[PDB]
Amino acid sequence: KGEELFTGVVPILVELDGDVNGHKFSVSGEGEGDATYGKLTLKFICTTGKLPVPWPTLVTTLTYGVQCFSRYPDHMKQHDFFKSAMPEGYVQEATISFKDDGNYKTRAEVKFEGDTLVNRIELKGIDFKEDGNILGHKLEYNYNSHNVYITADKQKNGIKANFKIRHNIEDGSVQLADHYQQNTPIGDGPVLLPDNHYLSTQSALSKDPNEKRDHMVLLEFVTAAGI
Repeated sequence: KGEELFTGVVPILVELDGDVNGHKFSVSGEGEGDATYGKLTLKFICTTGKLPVPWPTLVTTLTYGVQCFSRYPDHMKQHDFFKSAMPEGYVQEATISFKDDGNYKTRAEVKFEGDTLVNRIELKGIDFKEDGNILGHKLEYNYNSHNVYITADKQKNGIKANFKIRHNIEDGSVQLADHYQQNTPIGDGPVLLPDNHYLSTQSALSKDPNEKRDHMVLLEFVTAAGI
């Protein structure tokens, strides 16, 4: 059973390759997750130089693959798809539509590489406005608390996730970002197909005072609820 691999602290590696309106970039993430408390401590670094998009627009993409660290209460343990697909893992597909702007289409794979949870991501962003909230860097360096609504897809032997992200613009306004996530297992083994529920997410963004590269330090708490 996959949940037995998450009883303690597990090291995490996130590698992202992106392209938004022709602007190519790479992000490397390192940290750890402790599913017993739904705790994620991560540090993401843009290894290609300056990030052409604001850091908050990438939080869901960079934390999507680590939803296996969500704290599922004991009474909800039969509803944990994420941990059940482990060690073999799952393929991730997401479409992030920014209101009155472009979209991000992501393809990722999350699995165990030894005793390390790895998330390899490819991001493709198109039709973004030059002086928009994204390419114009008009978004505040913060992240609002939200829910990730999960539904099962028995035909694909996986799950779906739907939620709205409201990014805070510097003028006090809001930039809506609708998310549609789809997860399909890599392995042939049995996975847990859940009833409708949600993941309550709280995220705190910060900077490392001694780090000179474009980066993002993240403290995140994810908890399953609804059942």
